[PDB]
Amino acid sequence: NVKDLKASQRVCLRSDSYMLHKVLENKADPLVSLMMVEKVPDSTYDMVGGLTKQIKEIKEVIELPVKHPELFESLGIAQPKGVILYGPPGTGKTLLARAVAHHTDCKFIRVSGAELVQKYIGEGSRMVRELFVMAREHAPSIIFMDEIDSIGSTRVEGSGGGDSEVQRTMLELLNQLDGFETSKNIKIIMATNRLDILDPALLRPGRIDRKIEFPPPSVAARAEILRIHSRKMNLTRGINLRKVAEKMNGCSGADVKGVCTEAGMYALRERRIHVTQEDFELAVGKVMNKNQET
Amino acid sequence: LAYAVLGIALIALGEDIGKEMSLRHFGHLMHYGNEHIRRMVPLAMGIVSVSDPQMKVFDTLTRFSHDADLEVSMNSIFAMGLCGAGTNNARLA
Amino acid sequence: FVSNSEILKPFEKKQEEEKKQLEEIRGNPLSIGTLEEIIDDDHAIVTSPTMPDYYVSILSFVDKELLEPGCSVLLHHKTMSIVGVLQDDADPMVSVMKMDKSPTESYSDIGGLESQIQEIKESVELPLTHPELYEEMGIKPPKGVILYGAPGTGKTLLAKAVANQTSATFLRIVGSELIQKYLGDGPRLCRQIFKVAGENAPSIVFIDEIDAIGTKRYDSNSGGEREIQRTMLELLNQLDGFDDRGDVKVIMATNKIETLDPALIRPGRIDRKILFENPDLSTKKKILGIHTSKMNLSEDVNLETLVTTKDDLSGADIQAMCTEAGLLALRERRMQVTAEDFKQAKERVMKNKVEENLEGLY
Amino acid sequence: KRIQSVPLVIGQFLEPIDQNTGIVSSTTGMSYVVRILSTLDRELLKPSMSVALHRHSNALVDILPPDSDSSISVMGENEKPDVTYADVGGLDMQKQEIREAVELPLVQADLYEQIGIDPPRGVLLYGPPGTGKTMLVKAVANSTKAAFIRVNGSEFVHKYLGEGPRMVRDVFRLARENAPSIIFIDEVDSIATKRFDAQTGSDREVQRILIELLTQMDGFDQSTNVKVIMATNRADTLDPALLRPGRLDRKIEFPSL
Amino acid sequence: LKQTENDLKDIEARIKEKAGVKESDTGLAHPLQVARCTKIIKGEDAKYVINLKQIAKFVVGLGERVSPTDIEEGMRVGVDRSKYNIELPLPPRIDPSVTMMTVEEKPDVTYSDVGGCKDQIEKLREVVELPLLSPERFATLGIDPPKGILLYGPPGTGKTLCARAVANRTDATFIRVIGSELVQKYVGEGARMVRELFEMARTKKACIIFFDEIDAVGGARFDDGAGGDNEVQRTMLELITQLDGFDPRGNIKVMFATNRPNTLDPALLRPGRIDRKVEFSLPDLEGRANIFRIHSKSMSVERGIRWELISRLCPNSTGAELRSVCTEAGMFAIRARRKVATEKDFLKAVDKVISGYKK
Repeated sequence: NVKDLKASQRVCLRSDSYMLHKVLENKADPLVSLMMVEKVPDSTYDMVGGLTKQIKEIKEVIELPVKHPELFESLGIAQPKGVILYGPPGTGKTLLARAVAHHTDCKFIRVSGAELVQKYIGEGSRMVRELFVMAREHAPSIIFMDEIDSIGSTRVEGSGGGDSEVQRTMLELLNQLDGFETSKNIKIIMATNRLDILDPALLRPGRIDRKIEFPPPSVAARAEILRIHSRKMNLTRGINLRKVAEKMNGCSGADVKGVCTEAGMYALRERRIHVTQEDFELAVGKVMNKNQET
Repeated sequence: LAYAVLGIALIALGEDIGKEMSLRHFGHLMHYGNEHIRRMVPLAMGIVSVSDPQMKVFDTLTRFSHDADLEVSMNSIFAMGLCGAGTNNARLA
Repeated sequence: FVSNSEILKPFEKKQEEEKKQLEEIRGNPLSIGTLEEIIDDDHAIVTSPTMPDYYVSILSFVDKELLEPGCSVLLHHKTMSIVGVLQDDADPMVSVMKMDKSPTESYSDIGGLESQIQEIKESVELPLTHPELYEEMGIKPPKGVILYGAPGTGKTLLAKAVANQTSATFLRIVGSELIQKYLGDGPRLCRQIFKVAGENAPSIVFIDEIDAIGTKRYDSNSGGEREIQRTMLELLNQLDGFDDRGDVKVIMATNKIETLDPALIRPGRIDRKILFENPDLSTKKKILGIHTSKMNLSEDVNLETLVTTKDDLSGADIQAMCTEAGLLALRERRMQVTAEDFKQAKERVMKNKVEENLEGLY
Repeated sequence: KRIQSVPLVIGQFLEPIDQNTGIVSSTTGMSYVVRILSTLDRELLKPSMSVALHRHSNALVDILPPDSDSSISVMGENEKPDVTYADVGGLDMQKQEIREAVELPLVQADLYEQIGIDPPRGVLLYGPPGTGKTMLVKAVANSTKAAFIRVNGSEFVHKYLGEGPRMVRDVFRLARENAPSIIFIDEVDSIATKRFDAQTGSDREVQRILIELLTQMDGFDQSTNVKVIMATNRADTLDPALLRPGRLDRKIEFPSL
Repeated sequence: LKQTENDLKDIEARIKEKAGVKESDTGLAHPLQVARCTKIIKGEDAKYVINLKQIAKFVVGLGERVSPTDIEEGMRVGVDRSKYNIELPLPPRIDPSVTMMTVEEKPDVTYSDVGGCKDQIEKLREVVELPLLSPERFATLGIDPPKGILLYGPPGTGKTLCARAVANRTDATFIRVIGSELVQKYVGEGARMVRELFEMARTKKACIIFFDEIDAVGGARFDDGAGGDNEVQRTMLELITQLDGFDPRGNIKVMFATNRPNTLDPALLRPGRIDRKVEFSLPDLEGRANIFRIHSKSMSVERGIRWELISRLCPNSTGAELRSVCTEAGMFAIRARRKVATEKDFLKAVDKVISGYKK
């Protein structure tokens, strides 16, 4: 029947009779042009932990709206348009985005800004317009903009105004959502540690309303991050994570993940079936050596 | 029958949705044939659209003006003059 | 049933006869295609998407004076005869246009900016409302207008409000993103915009934050100067090329207008360059009044008191304040919003605007 | 039996829709919905596999070992490649670096997993090739006694829709089957230096080949017995999906000093 | 009514069409860029078999064929871009373009000014108007009328409006090519468009080809390429060649538009490219007055206007600015709700327009 058929349905039609005999599944094209879904993320607040100041702030800006929309409306506060995270590089800027997405149980959608840089008439323009349509179907979502961020957790990508032009479009679209629709279920995440990727629309109220600070790790914090990474794998059981942590100073969340992986090569050479505390001290010594560079 | 559809304007007094339902409704009337029905529709539309003006009703009536059915053109133009009343001229010019 | 059936059976009968006769000839699989051109030998050359192309006969479903090139038509198996005509598909306001159909806000909700509102009106709202002055006189209403102010503060508000009042599709273009940095992308993007707008008139081409093709150069060289200049020139030529009294209306937008050339504005089409003045005291009361409606608050709040100490502050400030005050209540685990909260939000925003020391505050 | 016999067209199975029915894409450009045999429907049925198709029948004739070919020239397999520790001595840092990254998961997947650290699945090598680097790569393959599959990475670069996606798919599959193995991507910078800033347009055809490589690369190698080694004329940046953890996790430098 | 008559037309059309399809089926079967009759059973050489394609070839040197009248077959048919040629079964038109441009037959904008553009109009009149009205005059003298005109000062000065107006009077086509769009970055594409525009131009002769902006394309050539002056010069140098290379003068007109005068090359200036330089730059006080007087005739007005006074407030203008003063003056009146225009309004519109133009 015609209500099984729909626009953009993929169907099997007889080459014999030209009769649409069954329906498969619907197809799409931006979802395979470097945009992607990642359901139920594996990041937690304990992952890049020691985020306390941020935790309460981020919960109210993102999580409460999503969890309870009616409440925001009636209270007298419209939902925040964007959050920009600003603080030291290489922390867990990306990680945080995924963590929040998981918590509310919303779809994490990773957008490569530049990819959204086709050199044909409009094909790029097309994908940008479709990015919003898709996410409106897929609501709720965290739309995380990759390539505006310098992080050692993944990689520093982006150059030029080629992700500043894209960064602008995201902010217009939030106006547009409060605008004719009068909805908002879709929150857009900036992360940056860089001044040569900003906008003047970024600096403007009614266009982006929250600037939430990302702390530096500390000796207490490093222990929390380290603890998670060592208990996703096999380790000695008398361990003092606190001891290790005091030895790292200066060292971001991404470094706490590097310490474990460098410690592991030591374990692996000496043909152990677990890592030990020892490996971790030596690993902290290795990272400190790099920071001090001549 | 002519009077039944005329009656529906008066029944649709004080009823918010129903005024909206008219726009669905006159759609139904186009499907149904018969000279009695073709004659009645400019009048049905005219009465509703001077106790609740409808841009859709004006848009339809312009087309009825240039109709090859004689009785329909007749009723459309008198009707159209009914909608433009309340002013001299407007879009009516 | 039976009452219906007596009118029904012949009314059914004339449509069915036409239909029958069509379907037999029209028998599937018939390829859909595009008319390339309609020829001097009364043929049409067609571009078939199956790769041949042909000189084709027409069966007058609707006539050739009612048919134009690039229209979609349905073509026979080999000779590609036009068996029936089709309606066009994939109109491209879903690819170069972000659409805001019947957008929100109005003139009453920011009122107190009333003198500027009449100005904007006179080019856009008013010709629709009263054609007659414009017609009789014989001079045209300005095609295009430029708004300068700031996003979420007054520029955007005026644009939502006016567009909705005229019931035209507000079609939002990102100026900077046109910005595509390779020789082929922009001038087409621009052409494709203007085309679709005029077709499906009256329509608003809203060009948001054009700052980057706001240069003019005396000489053009290379790709690095010429790209920019090609995009600028394309806007200028389309305006200069056609004239429209409101098949296409333009709102151009920029923060300040001192970054637009006066030879890109083009007097005599764009005659209005309309300013942004700050909300004054009456307006603040109003802007507030609208934003306090949506609220659940305490009765110790005095809308009046907070307006009076605010020194001539932007509509943005007023929005911001409400949004800020709700947060101070939400954190404290409550849904009531006391006066003290509004006041703290007011003190913070008022300081930042009024910071400009040793050259403003000498 | 005789009805379903040579000559034959080659296709690929995309997915099973329902019972006794499957979708294939044949290599020509014509896609068919076909039947599968009832004795091929259970216990030999993979969701994507290489198939033998009849050209009148429109039925599953045979299931093929995955190595179905392309109109691009075939890639090179070299069991025991002949460069095997030629240049040595004074490459002390680069020899040690390779050794713990590349050799150990092939001989023992199982120790990495038991520690619970991720094995390197992909490694990126940067610095010149053909001056001490290549020699080592080849030598490791030979010493671990894995097949060297030299895979021409600037040769996707075919100018047609997808022959090229079909070929990558065949190669990752065939590597896991013929484990231990090295897929060695000569110049990965050809099919993955694109859009970082809306420069390096004209790379729309490699975008499909890229997605296909990521789904095969990350979705296997969970314990690691098959290594991917990436090679670049000096260095080139890559599109963000390769570079993140779970793929190119070791990033190995050839010393300036 | 409207419905029965539409069906009656379908029925009639259709029967003729069904018969005609079957006849087309039995034989197993104008613009065109190669001919391609993909079979040819009917029809050096004494019979046609012509099919111009990479993948195969059928070649016959001899066209004509008044019986059967050739054509038919796998249909694209006529003259070839290789010159084997369907010569004269169903109208060829010399390699005729399938690549379009915007045609505006009779552009409608009649005579915006006729006073205060007095000399500039008169220049157009000699070159364009009179040679269509009488070709014999020109012939008898033995002169050939200016091939190309350059129009300077800013564009949209009412430069467009005037050009269009003479085109209406003569019933001639505006052929618009916009310089900026041509710009591709793919090998040879722009120059290819230029050749087909002139082939098409010769067919359509009595036409004003409007080339928008020479600041856009052909802006330099002193670089010796750069990637973005290299396609752009390629297009440009090709376009000149065509012009001195001959297209008919006194029919085909090319009109150039430019905002700024630093783009021009010695190649561009020369005859057979530009012959005329028409001003639309800065007019006189007497002149500004005439253009004001002219736009306000159509308008109602209430008394007390002297054009001279309005003119006085302009220290320098362009035609664009003048058009803005009358139209802006009308707007102050409509806000107050008025049909008439006043001396006060005109003054108010001068002050606004000039001051914005500054900087």
